Amino acid sequence: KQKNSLFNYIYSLMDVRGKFLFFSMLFITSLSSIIISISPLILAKITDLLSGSLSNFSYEYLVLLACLYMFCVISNKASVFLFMILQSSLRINMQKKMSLKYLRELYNENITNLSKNNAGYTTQSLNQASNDIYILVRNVSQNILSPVIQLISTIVVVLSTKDWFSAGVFFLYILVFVIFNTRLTGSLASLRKHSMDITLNSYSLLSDTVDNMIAAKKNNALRLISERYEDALTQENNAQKKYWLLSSKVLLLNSLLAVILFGSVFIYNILGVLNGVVSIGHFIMITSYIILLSTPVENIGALLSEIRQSMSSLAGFIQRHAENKATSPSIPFLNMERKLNLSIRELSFSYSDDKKILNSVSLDLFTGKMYSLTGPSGSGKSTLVKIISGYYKNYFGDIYLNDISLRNISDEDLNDAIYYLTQDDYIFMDTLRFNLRLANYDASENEIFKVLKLANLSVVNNEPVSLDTHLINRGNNYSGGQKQRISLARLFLRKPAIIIIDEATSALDYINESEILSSIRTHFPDALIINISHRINLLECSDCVYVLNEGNIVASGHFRDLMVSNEYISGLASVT
Amino acid sequence: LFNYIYSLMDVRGKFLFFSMLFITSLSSIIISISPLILAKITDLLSGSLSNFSYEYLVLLACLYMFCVISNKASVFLFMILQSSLRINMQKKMSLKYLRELYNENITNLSKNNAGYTTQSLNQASNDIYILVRNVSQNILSPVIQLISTIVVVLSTKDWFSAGVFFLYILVFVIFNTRLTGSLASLRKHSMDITLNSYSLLSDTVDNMIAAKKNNALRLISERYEDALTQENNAQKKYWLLSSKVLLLNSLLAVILFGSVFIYNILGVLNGVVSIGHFIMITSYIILLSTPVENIGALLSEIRQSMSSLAGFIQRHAENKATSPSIPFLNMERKLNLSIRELSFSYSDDKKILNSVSLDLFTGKMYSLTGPSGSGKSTLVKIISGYYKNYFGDIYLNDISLRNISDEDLNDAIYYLTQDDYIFMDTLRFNLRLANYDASENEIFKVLKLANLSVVNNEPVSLDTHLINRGNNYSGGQKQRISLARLFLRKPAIIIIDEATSALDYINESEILSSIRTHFPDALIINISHRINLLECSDCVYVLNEGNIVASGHFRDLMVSNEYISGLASVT
Ligand SMILES: Nc1ncnc2c1ncn2[C@@H]1O[C@H](COP(=O)(O)OP(=O)(O)O)[C@@H](O)[C@H]1O
Ligand SMILES: Nc1ncnc2c1ncn2[C@@H]1O[C@H](COP(=O)(O)OP(=O)(O)O)[C@@H](O)[C@H]1O
Ligand code: VO4
Ligand code: VO4
Ligand SMILES: [Mg+2]
Ligand SMILES: [Mg+2]
Repeated sequence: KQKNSLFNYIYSLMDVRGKFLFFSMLFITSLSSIIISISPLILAKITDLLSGSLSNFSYEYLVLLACLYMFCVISNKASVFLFMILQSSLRINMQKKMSLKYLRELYNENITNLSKNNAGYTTQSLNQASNDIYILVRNVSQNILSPVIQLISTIVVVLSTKDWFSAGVFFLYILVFVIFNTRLTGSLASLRKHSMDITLNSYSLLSDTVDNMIAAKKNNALRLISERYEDALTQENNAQKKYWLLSSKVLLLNSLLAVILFGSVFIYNILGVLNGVVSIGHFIMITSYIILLSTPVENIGALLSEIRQSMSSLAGFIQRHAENKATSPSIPFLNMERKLNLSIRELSFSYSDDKKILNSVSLDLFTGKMYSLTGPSGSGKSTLVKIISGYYKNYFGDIYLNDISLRNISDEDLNDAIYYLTQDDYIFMDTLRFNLRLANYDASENEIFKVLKLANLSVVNNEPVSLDTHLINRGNNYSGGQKQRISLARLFLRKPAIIIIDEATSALDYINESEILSSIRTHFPDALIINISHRINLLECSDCVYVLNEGNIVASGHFRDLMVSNEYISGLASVT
Repeated sequence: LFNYIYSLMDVRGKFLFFSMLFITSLSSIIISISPLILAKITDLLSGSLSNFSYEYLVLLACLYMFCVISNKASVFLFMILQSSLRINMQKKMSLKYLRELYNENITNLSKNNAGYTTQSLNQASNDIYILVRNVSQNILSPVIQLISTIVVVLSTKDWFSAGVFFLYILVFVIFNTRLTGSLASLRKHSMDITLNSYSLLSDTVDNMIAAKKNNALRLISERYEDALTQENNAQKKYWLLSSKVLLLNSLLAVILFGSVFIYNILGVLNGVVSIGHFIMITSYIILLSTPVENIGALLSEIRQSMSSLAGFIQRHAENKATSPSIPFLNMERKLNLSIRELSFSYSDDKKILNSVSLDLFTGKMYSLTGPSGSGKSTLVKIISGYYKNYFGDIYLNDISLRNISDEDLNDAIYYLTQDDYIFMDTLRFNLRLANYDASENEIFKVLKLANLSVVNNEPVSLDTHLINRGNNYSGGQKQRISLARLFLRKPAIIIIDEATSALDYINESEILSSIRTHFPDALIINISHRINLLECSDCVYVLNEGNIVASGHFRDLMVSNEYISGLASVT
């Protein structure tokens, strides 16, 4: 069942030009194997015409025979060049469609599954899959019809000349070969998959070390860094050497079998020629078939290996990327209001197992009101707002948005209703314009520049900020606070009912922090605001404060009514 | 270039490479006898065919079979040795890259992402492979087969055949070398666009959550689709030139070798040329395709894999400037810092530090504050030796920073960065980054001082696996990993750049207390917008638009300076 889905996926990557290039590749490979299967007869016909005549034969017929053999050789080589030209054209063609399908498939994946592996890994995963497709496309377009044609004609013709020992041992070889190899193909595929997986692990570790180079440099940790890569490379080599040995043995054994079987057919026909039983023409024909048969035997060997091993390695890729189990019963086009109230009822959560992060969070929040959420680091403030922001779906309890449950809200609608300002910044390596267009695609040049003022990013170091400012990897082109302001400017282009600020202002100075937080409430008057902070001034300003401790909400109400009652907030309000 | 590829080969690597060259050379000698054996077989068919001439035909047929068998055994043996050599050279190449990346400057490292550096290694691996191959297979072997052909056809005194044969190799080597550079440039430019495309994929995948939550599939997809379109167009441009060269080389071969075939046909029809010679000539025409092809590869492949590999060495080894300083263990126990008229620019277009003049001393805690964009991080980064292109001077007990080895500087100073750098590995590995030789106890002791020995009423294991960017942990728990590192280190200067922002007042004060206790003589610079650290410091420094605008005690500054007055009023 998964075998059919695999080839349908490869077929789908081919547009109209792609389908033609693939069929042209199949046709040309098939046509040339018909033509080249004729050539050992031509050679035999040349041999007899000369043998046993003392220059007494049609010289015009020898020339016609020599020219037909040349046509065979020329057409077969033209076919090889034409196939490889079509092959590269089809690679180029299928490449783009393959790569976008991956990116679009990655976008539709859940946060939990995305977080599992780094960019180094996902980047080399595409690499392996692209190459795997390539191999499969080739093996199908070249090693299916062509070797069958050349092997059928060879047994048919050798059977026709009533040579039973030759056609017998010939058919015996293809039988012993196809059996022996298939009885060792899976064993190679498994050794190859396991190797390619270790290879992903190795690229994963390289990107992990390169992304945190600064840390390893500053701690003078070259030894620790180098050793864990050297270990990964050693796991890679050993996994590769294990494949190499099996591959080398199969090849040696297949070679020795060919030498024993085809060698006998050669000695048999030698003795047949020496005892006048077999003609020289026929001897040359059997000699010519033995030589010609190597390439279709090679193409079969390849197919049996390459098809099974690229199918296995490609199966594994489709698995860890399309395990789509979501299908949450969402309301079709249920547009959300200006004023939305949140209701969290007995919410429970665990990231893995073994540990519960949220005990039984019961909360009730309303439109146009600002709420503060605090507690020690490890309580689960981020976790709670992430669940509200639909990062995670396997939660116990219920979350409502004016009677409508989160479970019945589409991830697109939820993301339009709520805007989460993350603890960590996510700045795209692109223009400032691009980073802000992330919030709203259709935003005009003015709407974007207006938003810079609101985030206090219209002027940097008494100089006007350009929308074409190129932003380096992780936006380290900008200061900690300037990074936070990019993410803040995004909120102003969006139009949400709920606004979550998870320690999203921590890197800003008192002036900026207050001015932006002011502009937020001004621009979004009816917006419900959840604010996560460890600071009294951000807690003071709220309509109500919530204290989270080890998963459970331990205290509620006004900050002033809590700064003496609650153990945590009294600990914060220890500021002289 | 070839010295670099040679260096990647150990003893097993050098053997495998020479075995590959030998076997390729030996088989081309053997297969160059082949058309003469075919001639003798054609001679016998139209000649001697007595009992002895039948036995001579069989011994001849066996020699041709030996040629064909030995040539194929050689092909299989070469590919076995090639893969063995690939495996062999692979590890040595990859570590050289990592070690080369570690020794690069922060400014150059920041220039490209992981997606880019990862696929950069990929391209160079493949470029080495091609070069190793074209050298071990397409140099001696085609020369042997082309020399012997012209020698033998010259010997049978056929001038038109050996003439047009030599003419082809001459026209071929000329025509192709004329277009090789044009192909290499089109290929390099394509491979570079390919890096740009992998760079954009890793950039999008690393910031997927942002694009997902902003429902930005269209903007994200469009950007990649554009990059892929720049990739296809760069690839199609190479494809066409490649396809033209191949079709023109094919048409030239059909015209020149076709003539040699027609000439010898007419020679056979007019009794001028024997059938035995006619076969030997077509047998040489057929045989010559593979050495012509291997020269076609050698000419084109050696040049294009040298161009793209030249680029890779350029961007990963150019460091013409190197200050021959070297004063060793520049400091012991105690340290003082002296910044004199420090000025700095990142891209020279704008000045970040105007003329910072500061003086700091042992055992004293100092606070540095100012608006976001003033340059607090910039200044401490320069103190931490991130950048060396600065005007002015920085001293560390009379010794200038310029004369302090990056190793010694990193042992004297410990910078706790604004952003956290958690390795995807065990907690043990993340802390062993600070001190390799640290014992299980030294590491666990440090976990307590970091307030990380217990998470959610459970004791923290040193074998805790930490996901990509340490997102397996809370913002504050990430900061505590970086803080736990400091307690394994032994510095004279300790910089805390907003390194406790994600921590609550209880832990911030509790850890900051254990820092001062464990490092009593340590000079401490603290960058904070909060006051619970500014009030605690022996002196406060206010940075505004590059220049240090205010100094002294915090209390004496919330009277004098309006910024410090306004900040304290947040009570
Ligand atoms: N690596 C960099 N490349 C270019 N410009 C940078 C870089 N890092 C920071 N900047 C610029 O230098 C200014 C000062 O740097 P920084 O220390 O990060 O500011 P802050 O006072 O917020 O700590 C920033 O406002 C920013 O525009
Ligand atoms: N993505 C995650 N995967 C696994 N564990 C996590 C994740 N995020 C946080 N945790 C765990 O959950 C707890 C609290 O998480 P978090 O919401 O980030 O904390 P905080 O109270 O600082 O907001 C921690 O004890 C931490 O180990
Ligand atoms: O790990 V937290 O308390 O959001 O900073
Ligand atoms: O970018 V700074 O947060 O150190 O103001
Ligand atoms: Mg949090
Ligand atoms: Mg800073």
